[PDB]
Amino acid sequence: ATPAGPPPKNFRLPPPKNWDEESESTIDKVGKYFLMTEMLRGMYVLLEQFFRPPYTIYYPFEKGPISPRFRGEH
Amino acid sequence: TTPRFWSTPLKYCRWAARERPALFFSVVIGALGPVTLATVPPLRRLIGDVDAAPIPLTYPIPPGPRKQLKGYDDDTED
Repeated sequence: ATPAGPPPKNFRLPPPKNWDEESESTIDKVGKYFLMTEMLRGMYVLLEQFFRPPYTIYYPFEKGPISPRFRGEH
Repeated sequence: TTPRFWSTPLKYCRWAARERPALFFSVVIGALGPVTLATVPPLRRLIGDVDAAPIPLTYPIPPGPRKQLKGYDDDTED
């Protein structure tokens, strides 16, 4: 696996943290669990996409961009 | 790792809240009912909050003998 020679400095992971070592408050951890917090953020991000200009062009009235080097029919 | 309740109840209640919240908080919410039944009624009557009288669901038949009423007899019909 790892490169030959001295092993990478701090390649060994720190020892695992216990349940009572995680430094998150119970009110925050339980709040995030029950309030579905991270997924409300994702819902919101879709909302601001909803109020952004669309990317769509109206083919064939509008055409996408092609270069001089474009290769079409002979 | 996981604490045992009977060895350390408080460390277990912290672990149960963080690691198994839906189960642990079911027991809190459910237990909160019998706590409500034992504390709210005494304090409500303490502060003069009076339980209302039951609403009538059958004709309330008066007790005692009939009142020996005179008036509205057959002669009064015409």
